[PDB]
Amino acid sequence: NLTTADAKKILNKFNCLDIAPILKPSEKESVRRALILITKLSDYQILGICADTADEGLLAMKTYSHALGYEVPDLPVVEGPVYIKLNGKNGLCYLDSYAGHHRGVLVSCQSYYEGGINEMYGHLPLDLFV
Ligand SMILES: [Cl-]
Repeated sequence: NLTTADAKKILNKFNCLDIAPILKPSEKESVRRALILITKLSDYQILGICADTADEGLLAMKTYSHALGYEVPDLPVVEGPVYIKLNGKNGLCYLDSYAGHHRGVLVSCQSYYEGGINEMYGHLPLDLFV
């Protein structure tokens, strides 16, 4: 069973990583469990997804949002690398053309109340929940 401090330690391994690593199967399981625990200790999450193609990005969006318990929409696509935002507080969701060099998912966990998590983690793997 995973403690909050353990979960944070796991996620903090990705602190300031611009490009998410390719993780082994059991590493992914640990990161999944850590992320799910931590997000229960926050009121909502905002996702920022950078991917080489719309398809990879949209797959990340659909799989993360499901594991986090969020409903999602169809976003129109663009050619080339993409950035996708999914705002869990106000429902904002969009896909843009992305000219940057990061890859993976940033998960901003926000809480209205002190004691709650107010941290951003990643970049975490696009395929973390695949
Ligand atoms: Cl970070």
